Amino acid sequence: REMAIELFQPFVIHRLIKNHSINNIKQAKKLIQKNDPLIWDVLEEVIEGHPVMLNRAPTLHRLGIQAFEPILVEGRAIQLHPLVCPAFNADFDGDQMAVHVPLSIEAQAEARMLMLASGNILSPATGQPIVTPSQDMVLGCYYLTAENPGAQKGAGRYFANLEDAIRAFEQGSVDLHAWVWVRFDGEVESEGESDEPESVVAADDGTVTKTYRFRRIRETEDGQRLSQYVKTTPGRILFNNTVQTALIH
Amino acid sequence: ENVIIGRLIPAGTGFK
Amino acid sequence: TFQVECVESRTEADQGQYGRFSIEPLARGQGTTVGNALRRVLLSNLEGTAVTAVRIGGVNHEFATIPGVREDVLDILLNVRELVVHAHSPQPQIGRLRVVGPATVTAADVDFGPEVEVINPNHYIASLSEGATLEMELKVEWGTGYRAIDRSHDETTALDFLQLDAVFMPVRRVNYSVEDARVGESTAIDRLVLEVWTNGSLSPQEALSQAASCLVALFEPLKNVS
Amino acid sequence: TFQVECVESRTEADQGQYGRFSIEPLARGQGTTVGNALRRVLLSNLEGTAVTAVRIGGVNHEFATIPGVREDVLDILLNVRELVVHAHSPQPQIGRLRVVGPATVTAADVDFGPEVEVINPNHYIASLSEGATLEMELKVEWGTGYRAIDRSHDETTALDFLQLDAVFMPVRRVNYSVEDARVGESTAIDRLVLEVWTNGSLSPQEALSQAASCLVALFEPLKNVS
Amino acid sequence: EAKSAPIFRNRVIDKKQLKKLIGWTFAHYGTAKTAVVADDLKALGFRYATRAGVSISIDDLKVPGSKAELLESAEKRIQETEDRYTRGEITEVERFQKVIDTWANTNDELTDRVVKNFRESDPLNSVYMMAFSGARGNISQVRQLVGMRGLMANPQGEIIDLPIKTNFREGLTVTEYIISSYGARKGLVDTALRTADSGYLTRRLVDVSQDVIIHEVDCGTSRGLFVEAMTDGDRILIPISQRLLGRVTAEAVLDPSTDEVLAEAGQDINEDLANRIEKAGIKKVKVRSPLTCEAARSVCQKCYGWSLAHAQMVDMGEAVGIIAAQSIGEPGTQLTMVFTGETARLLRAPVAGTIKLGKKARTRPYRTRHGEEALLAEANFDLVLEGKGRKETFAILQGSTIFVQDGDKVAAEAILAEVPVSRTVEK
Amino acid sequence: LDSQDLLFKAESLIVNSTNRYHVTLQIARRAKQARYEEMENLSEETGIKPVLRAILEMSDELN
Amino acid sequence: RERAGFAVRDIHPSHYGRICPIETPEGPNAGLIGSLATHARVNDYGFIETPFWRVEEGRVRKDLAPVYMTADQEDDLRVAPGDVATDDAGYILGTTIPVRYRQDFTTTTPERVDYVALSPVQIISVATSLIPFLEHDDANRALMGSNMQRQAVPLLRPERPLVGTGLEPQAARDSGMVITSPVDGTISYVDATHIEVTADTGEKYGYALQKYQRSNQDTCLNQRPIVFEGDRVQRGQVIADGSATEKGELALGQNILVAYMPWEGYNYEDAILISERLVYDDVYTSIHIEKFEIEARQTKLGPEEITREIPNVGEDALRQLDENGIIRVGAWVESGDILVGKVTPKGEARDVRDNSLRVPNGEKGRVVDVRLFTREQGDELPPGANMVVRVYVAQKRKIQVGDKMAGRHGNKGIISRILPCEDMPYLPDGTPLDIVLNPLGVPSRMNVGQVFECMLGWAGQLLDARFKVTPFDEMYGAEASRLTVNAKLSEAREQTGQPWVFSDDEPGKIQVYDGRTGEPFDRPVTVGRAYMLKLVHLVDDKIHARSTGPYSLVTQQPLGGKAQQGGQRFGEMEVWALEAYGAAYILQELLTVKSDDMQGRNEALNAIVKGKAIPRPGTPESFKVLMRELQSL
RNA sequence: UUCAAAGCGGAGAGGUA
Ligand SMILES: [Mg+2]
Ligand SMILES: [Zn+2]
Repeated sequence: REMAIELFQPFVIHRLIKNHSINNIKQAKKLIQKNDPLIWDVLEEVIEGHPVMLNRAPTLHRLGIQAFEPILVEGRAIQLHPLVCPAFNADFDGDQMAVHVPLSIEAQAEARMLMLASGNILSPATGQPIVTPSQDMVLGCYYLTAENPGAQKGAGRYFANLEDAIRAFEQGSVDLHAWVWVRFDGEVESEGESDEPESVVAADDGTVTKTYRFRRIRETEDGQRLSQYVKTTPGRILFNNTVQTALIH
Repeated sequence: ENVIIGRLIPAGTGFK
Repeated sequence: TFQVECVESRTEADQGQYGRFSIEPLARGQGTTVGNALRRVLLSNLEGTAVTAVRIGGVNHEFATIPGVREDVLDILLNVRELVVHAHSPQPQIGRLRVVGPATVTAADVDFGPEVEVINPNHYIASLSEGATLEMELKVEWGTGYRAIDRSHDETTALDFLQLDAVFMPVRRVNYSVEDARVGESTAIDRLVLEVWTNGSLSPQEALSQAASCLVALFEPLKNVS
Repeated sequence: TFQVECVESRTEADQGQYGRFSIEPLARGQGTTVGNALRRVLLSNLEGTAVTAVRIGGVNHEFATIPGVREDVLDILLNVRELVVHAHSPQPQIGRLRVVGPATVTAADVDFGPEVEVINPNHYIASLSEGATLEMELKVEWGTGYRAIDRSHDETTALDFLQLDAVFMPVRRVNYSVEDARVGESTAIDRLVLEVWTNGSLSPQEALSQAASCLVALFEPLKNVS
Repeated sequence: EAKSAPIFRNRVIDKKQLKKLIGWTFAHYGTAKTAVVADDLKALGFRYATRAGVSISIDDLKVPGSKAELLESAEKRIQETEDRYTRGEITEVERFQKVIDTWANTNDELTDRVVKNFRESDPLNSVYMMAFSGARGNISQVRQLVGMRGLMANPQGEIIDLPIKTNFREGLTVTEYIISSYGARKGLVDTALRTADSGYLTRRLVDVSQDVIIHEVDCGTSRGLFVEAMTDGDRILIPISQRLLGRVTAEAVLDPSTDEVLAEAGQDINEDLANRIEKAGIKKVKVRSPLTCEAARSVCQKCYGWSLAHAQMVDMGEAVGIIAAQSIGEPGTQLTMVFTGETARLLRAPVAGTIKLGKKARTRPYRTRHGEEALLAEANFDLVLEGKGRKETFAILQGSTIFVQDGDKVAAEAILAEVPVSRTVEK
Repeated sequence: LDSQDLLFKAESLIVNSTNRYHVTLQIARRAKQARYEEMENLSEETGIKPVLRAILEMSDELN
Repeated sequence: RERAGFAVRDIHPSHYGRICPIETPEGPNAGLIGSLATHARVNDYGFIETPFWRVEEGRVRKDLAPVYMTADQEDDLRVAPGDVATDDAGYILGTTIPVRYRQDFTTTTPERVDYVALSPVQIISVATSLIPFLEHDDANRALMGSNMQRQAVPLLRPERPLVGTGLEPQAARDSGMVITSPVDGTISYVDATHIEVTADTGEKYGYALQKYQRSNQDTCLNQRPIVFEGDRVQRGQVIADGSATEKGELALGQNILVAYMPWEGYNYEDAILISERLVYDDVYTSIHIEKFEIEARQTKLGPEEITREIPNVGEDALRQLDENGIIRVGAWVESGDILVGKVTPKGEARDVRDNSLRVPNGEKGRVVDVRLFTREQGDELPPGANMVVRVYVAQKRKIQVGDKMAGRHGNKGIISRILPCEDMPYLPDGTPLDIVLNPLGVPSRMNVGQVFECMLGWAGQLLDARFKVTPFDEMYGAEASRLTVNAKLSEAREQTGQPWVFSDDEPGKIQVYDGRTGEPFDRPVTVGRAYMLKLVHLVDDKIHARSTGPYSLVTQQPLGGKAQQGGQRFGEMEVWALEAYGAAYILQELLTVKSDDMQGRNEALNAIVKGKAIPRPGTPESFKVLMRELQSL
């Protein structure tokens, strides 16, 4: 809050003159100097929708300068999103950053439309992605989605859809690493899979229930599929439900 | 050379 | 001294209910206390009704398929386990189903007594096709939380009545968040936003009231004695 | 339903106090919610009393020294700040100290009015030589939490008063643990054990009662307003 | 930018899977959904890495229990070598080679044992979990914590025949600390001095190629180069599909099985088409390039092709020279730049039988890099030896060195031969 | 009105364009024209900033 | 600098025991500045020497005046290291012994060695000798820790380490701030500024103590007494100590409870999460003193007078002046406050102008000294000057978000969050932690010694013991450090009576709960006592901003510098980055309107304030300056 | 009617990322 009141002074003065009719520029400057409570109320609405450019010292490629939208914080340090550190090559052990603001309409529109940090997915040297979970998020995903021979309370329980399994895990009744059967009509991709069908039981009425290592497809006589079940883990259900919910919403 | 004088560079949004 | 307001209030695809509340102004750190204490009680300590036992006629053993029905025992048992019912009595009831003909069987076909009401009147249970008869019998009980039987899976055959793992939860999901409402240069002020998802048996305002009623009586006896 | 009793009580050499309480029977997971709500309210939301300002005769800043005294002003302000004191009236009080000659000034030399009382009359405050005197005035106040000095109290009425960062925390440690108290059939009942350490300003029973009364007033507006 | 349902990934999720998922989301849904998905994954990982309680201790640093016997065997071999040297049987340039090779092979065996021990006893070990998942660790760093530091080098390029046989868990001695400090200082000064060279190179690159801006749409040519995979003889290093993405074809390609066309003239190649070309044979594709385009003092839009940051054809008035210079110059500071071990292959017969070599292969007496004498072979011949129950079908290679001659008794896992796996003879 | 909605709208404007550097100029021209025409002392929805207003209007015209 | 190359910055085998191989700078000065080792000394020719003990028939003669030898002398001898073990300070044990012969490492039978080094720490310097469990650390992190130990700040109440190394009392006796009694007598008078000790009929000894002075880097230089009146005192006993020493020995940091685990993203990539107890308990607070100066000179127009009759000022801004124009001792000064009032005789009625000195923006504190000097009083002054006034201002600083913290083993960090004490994780007895550190930073950098230090500090706190361990401690056993730490922890568990202190399944780990929900974490974590330091890099001295200020004279570009409202430089690498984006309007606005377009600056500012559009720029002034300079050639 | 009194260049040494 101590840098914004200095970098954004002319816009604050203009807003003070137009709304909350003050008088002249000298009175506005005296009001800023006196630290009136109205100053921060004006500044908060001055800075919304105004991008700002952030830069780090050895600019080695074009992703060393990027545009963000500012939020007023209390303290004397700049807060940086963890997902942009590898692009800046930043690190929180003493690094410093520089801040510039654009003034005219063309500069603002151009910073919003060409430099904003949420449209910099790929790298220009090679088309590989550049914003991926890196250090402590990959460890959490690995722990959540791994397997555990011990601590397997509630194994072998049947659930209908993924939300039921998540609700049963949230209130403690199954482990995070247990093996459970869930009902899921979709596309599956298992590791260590047996692509050849197994345990084909030709039941009555021409209904065939093929049992694989990780699926229990049940098919009608020379026809389509009737049902499918997947043997999985509650952590995997959590991971995949999170991804699907993010994509569909 | 347009940077030295202070003109619009002939690349990007200043192309035309 | 704080105020609580109901921001949004929707209704899902004919069954569920959604509610969001804002509570403010609180001290610093009281938002987490109130939110977690409400979450635990809402999710784990409210009573409800569920289907516990079911009997199906004509099971055709050595497999699990029922003649003339597209589904098998496991599918029907998972379908009937999600039925949402609401009872006005503390005593268990009994319901019957004797559909027939080439139709789609829904929750509207169950002939419960006057003391039990079905929330969703169209809940898919099965599809009877051209010459099959479906006989069912359901038992309803009272309880709390997620239950679980011991040494008994779902696709099996037990004596007469088959037991199930009931979901007595009336509340499906609860979320909470704490935001800043400082307004000035003074002591920090909290604001709590709480979202409740319900299965339709209760409105998301009776659940909050019941949780508060159960929480007040836990802390009251620790005040006037010790 | 459920009883609370006290098992142990003690008192240390600093005149602190310790207490152990046993609350039972709870209901399968209600031990943790009750215990954590109590621990969070007790350690954060209680009102106490502290010394907020002090005037020493002859000095005007904190980087000074008084001839004949073994401690500087900065080392006396850090001993006065830890003087635990309990006031009955809800007003600021002023206490007076005047010592002379070879002695060890101790908290027993501070004389407040008939309302405020000292808890540990063996607190060490400075050492004196032959021919040196100490004159002091202390101001006590009510509050909660940790209050920092703001350099806006430039009132001329309070002239030459040195200000301190005030700390009002009458409870210094809380612990709890939930045990299984299964009667024997299947009921799976709980028992909570709670330990409280105070600094002597108030008994652990009074602290527990104050916390339980704050929680009820926190959860009562949600009981039927929603 | 919709309609593509995600697949249910029923597997463990390391860093490679996360990168694959991000790439798939960008390719199918756009640039504003990828940000949302990445934020959700970040929140989930931060939440569930705290509930686990991952920590590090001293007992988490597990050393295999067979280290002592391995070191004892290595030291016995070293003593045999030095006793041979003292009696004049071998020269000085052979003792050094023998003692270097022994300690170079022992370290590989110990590393194998360490890695095998981690994955069997404690597969949820904190060090193993955080190094195998791709979060921060390595294998050259896990080696020095629970294995063995190995052979180091002088302040010059020479090699000290005294190895470091302790980890950081057990603690180095006064003598090993100095030998480590040598390399520490070398790395420090290297890092200090590389930055100026990298910066000067990048500045020169930027000034040479600043005026390359895209002004034209098409020069209308028929020239280009031939793109093929980058292979080191038997092995390939960069496949053709990775090298053919975003390019524009200068001639219609054809499947080498029939007359089915896969691309016409002047067509950019996406990932699907690159995979289709790679799978169906084909070793060379002729493409356009800035090397061969005849425009007015620049490149055109068709000869350049895709812009890799957007996965689209380049726009008009784009400064490609600055981008090329920055891309070449950015990884400049990452250019951070023991003898024959498993790069050869010893052949040990796990049988006990008489020798039936006779005089079939060309056995010329030879003195190997150590002090031993063996027979050098250049004629590829299948070894014939009476191996107890049944004979031998072993195959030698050109330039091999056989130790076993006729009239010998081979035992279980006795050294039988040495085969070079697939040239500068210095002085 | 959310920032995420603005991000999605800007992405949609970038597509259907055939040139990335030609849409920024159009947005800037529209924003300047809107702010200048606002000079009438009526304050027609002055809450929104001119660039976001131009983005919203051009997205609505996209149908 | 341009001529020194790879060969001069290396380590030579002749530096052994004479120059430290660890302590150097990083960057352009790496290898060009070095530090003398612990036992080395320079003879009268100018060559560095080092001591050795003689070995006769495999017996170390530890009673025969160690000999000092230069690099060339000890090339024909077989010299053994200082970590070899003897049985009775006599015969060397073992069958093979490492030796150095002609700058090479070999091994010989112990009847053929000639000399033995004095101590195992003979090879390192004094800063590196203060790191316990050093042989379990990498060399780069050892360099970092040794360098960072010299940037710590003296704290309000210092405290000794629990796992010191044994050299602390010797590193503090050379600064000359600790007072020891030469008497072996009695103490008769103790005061904050004076101590007196009387012998057994041997007169009196009196000492005066410095109080709240100032160092070159604006840090306090206090001195405090330890003893009480009428105390029996022996010779060589510490009587008073300085601002950075506990009783006798150095004390740069504090012992705090630490746990190794990740929080909800606040530990990410070297960030530090601390508790609120470290703020209201006055841990990690320090005193900094600054000095301001004003000069009254004489001019051809006339002399300058120091007085309180300043023009264009009201009585609301002259409260704290002493009717002579100089502020009073004990006043609280905020930013933009007059300290000394001065008027200059301008030529133009009233002919005086006001340029009195005021505190710079961002400074506050108490006035503690106003010493002043003048002529006609015996004071020497620079020519043409009448009087000099010096003012000293002090303040107390607390730890806050953005400050740098460090440990002795190379682990740096920046504080990112300060949690209230009910949110921190707590122990099975209810004690909340003080600091949470990320375990991702240990295995990739190989600081294994910090875990040893934490566990031994935990045992020492539970026993009240204060152990001391010397580096390279494995010459006595196979794994000495682990065995000692395990034995100490087991003894603490047996003495205390609490079984949760130490577990045999997971030795260094205990159970920890969540302060927000009350649920325990899935697996036990490592907790201990760590000794952490606060560095001189504070965020109050690194934040700067500018809108418009002074401009350069020749080029008319904004000035540079924090102390003169300076601007940030936009180099050419940033210009390249903006060119690669396709940006044309941001670049042109940066180059002209915001730097040196002398007429477009005012137009842009007025257009922004009035709410109109910013007009087109012109030609910047530096191009015209260059054209004039080229024409002049 | 006027503004207006606070800004200055170079050299050396050390440090942070
Ligand atoms: Mg860094
Ligand atoms: Zn071309």
